[PDB]
Amino acid sequence: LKVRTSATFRLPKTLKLARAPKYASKAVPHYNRLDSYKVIEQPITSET
RNA sequence: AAACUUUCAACAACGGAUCUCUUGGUUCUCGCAUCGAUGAAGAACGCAGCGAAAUGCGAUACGUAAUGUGAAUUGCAGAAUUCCGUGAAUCAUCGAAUCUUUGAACGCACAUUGCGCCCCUUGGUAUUCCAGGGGGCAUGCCUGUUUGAGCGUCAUU
Repeated sequence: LKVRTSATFRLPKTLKLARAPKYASKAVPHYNRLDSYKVIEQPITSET
């Protein structure tokens, strides 16, 4: 038998594997949703 | 005698009845079987040369691609080469795409446009800090994979 200095039993640590999907989630990455031309819309030309 | 009051007619008012009209309603009959985690129904906010609503659409925003028809659209402006043609159109069809923030709504929260973690990549003299872009992290259950727990228990050292 093992020696257990603590009377509390904890969940053992087990191996966790990274995902290895057999097909891509979307197969086409989306382009930049905020490029320079979308960030700046138009200058403001009021007198102030 | 006037004014005034009342009754009738004409013309003019007030009001919207009547008649006629109808792209609506109602009832009966016939045929068909197709919503959603491949993100539905619903909600919010946006999108047009000039638009508030309705209708349509999603930063590709009154639309993109494709197919058909074969010359419009129309309130104005504009564009004209689009006219014996891969080609006009607020046209029809529709099998390819886009599809903001949400919503059964799924990283955690939500009277907050609040707060984390992981992978790839870029910049800031950076595996650790900060920032940009792309891709991810809900719950119950089933089959399988892998890593384990218990003198529950077998055999052998």
